Amino acid sequence: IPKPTLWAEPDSVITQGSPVTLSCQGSLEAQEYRLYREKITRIRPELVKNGQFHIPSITWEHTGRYGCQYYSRARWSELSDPLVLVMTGAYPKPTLSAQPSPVVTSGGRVTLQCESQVAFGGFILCKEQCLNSQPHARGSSRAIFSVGPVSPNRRWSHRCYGYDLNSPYVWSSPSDLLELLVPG
Repeated sequence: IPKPTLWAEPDSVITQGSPVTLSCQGSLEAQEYRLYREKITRIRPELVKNGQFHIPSITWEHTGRYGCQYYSRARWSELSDPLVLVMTGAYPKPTLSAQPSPVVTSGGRVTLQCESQVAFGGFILCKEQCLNSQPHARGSSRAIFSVGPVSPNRRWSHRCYGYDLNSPYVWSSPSDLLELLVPG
């Protein structure tokens, strides 16, 4: 009856040609699990062991939006909330900078800019929680993101990525980390 939960361990953002487990968690009385991917495709039965889909080496093809259901008490459950599985590392890293400065006054805001030598369809900023930038169908070499208000009691560590609009779950190698200083 109750919709299952679908999660990824370590995370749902995975560095490339690497591995991760997708876990569909339903009733203890589940008789069968089915896992689907939209880029629906069905993840082969032999791959899903008790609702667990452990992955060997990720790829353009494994990235995308997953949902799972299980059967119990003569019903298929509803589909789980979608789990978005992203692979990183497919393109050269962009550069991440703070405009005007990564030193930010407590309660203030800053703009972080992601810039690339090769044009990308869009950019992603993640706090180490990711945000994408406006799409450009012809592509752009930079995106900007507003961050804050920043507090002195939290860490503000970000990386950015580029991606192609036709494969949005496949991202560049991450930019170098950028951390903000809130002076105290």
